[PDB]
Amino acid sequence: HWGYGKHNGPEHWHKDFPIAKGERQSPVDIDTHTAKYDPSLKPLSVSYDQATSLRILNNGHAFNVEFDDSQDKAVLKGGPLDGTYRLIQFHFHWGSLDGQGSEHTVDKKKYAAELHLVHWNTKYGDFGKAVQQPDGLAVLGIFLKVGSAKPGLQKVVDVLDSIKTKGKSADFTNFDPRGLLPESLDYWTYPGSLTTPPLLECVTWIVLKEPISVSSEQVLKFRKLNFNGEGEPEELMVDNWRPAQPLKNRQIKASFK
Ligand SMILES: Cc1ncc([N+](=O)[O-])n1CCNS(N)(=O)=O
Ligand SMILES: [Zn+2]
Repeated sequence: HWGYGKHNGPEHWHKDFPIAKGERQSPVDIDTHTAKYDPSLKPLSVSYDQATSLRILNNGHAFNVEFDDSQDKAVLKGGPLDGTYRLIQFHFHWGSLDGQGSEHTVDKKKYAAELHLVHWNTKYGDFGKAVQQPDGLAVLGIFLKVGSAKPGLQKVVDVLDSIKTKGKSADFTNFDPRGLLPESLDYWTYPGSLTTPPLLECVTWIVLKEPISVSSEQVLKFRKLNFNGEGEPEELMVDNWRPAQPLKNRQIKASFK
């Protein structure tokens, strides 16, 4: 099946998922000088005060912290979005080294990791239906650089021991995603796709300009996870990022000057 190895990685995905070579694939390189300030972009509205996390899962390629999305409890609105998008889960993409790991790049610069908070458009009823729509998802991406520790990320780091391998999950209630946000909500936005198969072109990407800092110990813990299932040869979960794709006929807009 697909993965991030030499034999099933990003360069192989198009065989099972031809949309991999589509017109609006993600991630992309964000050329800061070419992105255009768009005064008509409304401020982003992140309302996570009532967020209800439920569980954390190692799915074989990343770990997802899942939320109750059966009601508007944690939503993203405003910015380039029309309507309300509900948070369903968040996960990360990281590298084997601090010099790589992010999916989006800024003027070709790669960050140590990238957090994706996935939200779906409530006008579509459920996530499964939303991904079949061009404006079905809104994914908030936040770059991670190594430096000082991120206090709000520690609870996630500490539970990873319990979901070391593919298929393992653990209760993960009362986690506050507001603790993973940088100070500024300035962002770049463009129409794109999921960065993992099925690579559906249903995402409005909102990538924050300001990265958050995590400690070397925190990211090191990410790199101890396994792509493999328990009782299988150990393959460390590292470099689970897709490289930048052709921008093609798209313009990246900036919410700031
Ligand atoms: C939203 C979604 N559908 C399928 C998967 N998956 O297979 O992991 N994801 C999560 C990773 N996709 S992403 N990077 O574009 O947010
Ligand atoms: Zn992702």
